[PDB]
Amino acid sequence: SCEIVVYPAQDSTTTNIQDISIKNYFKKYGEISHFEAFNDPNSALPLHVYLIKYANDAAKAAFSAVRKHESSGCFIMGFKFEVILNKHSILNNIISKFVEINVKKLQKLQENLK
Repeated sequence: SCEIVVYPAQDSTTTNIQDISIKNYFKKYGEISHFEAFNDPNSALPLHVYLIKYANDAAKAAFSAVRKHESSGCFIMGFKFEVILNKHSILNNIISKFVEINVKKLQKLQENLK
């Protein structure tokens, strides 16, 4: 009831926000037992998708994390992320996702070579 997954609010992104910045921001909720940032295995780009596991109110950290923000959504260096509970495997699901965003950017560079 306890890990959080953060990933970009909008399919394409330009940032080079770095882990630290994100980890901190989430620190404001809970002592962070564990924090992972994820890369596309295929191209190595950062995906800007993190698994943060908290701390009980590990769980309440977690949920507030998901929750504090829908007033405005969650911004971190004025870059907008989504944050959700890592329940039912969505972590790998968000990763997969973004791999395929990149597979698709790659697919359209590929015809750029036409």
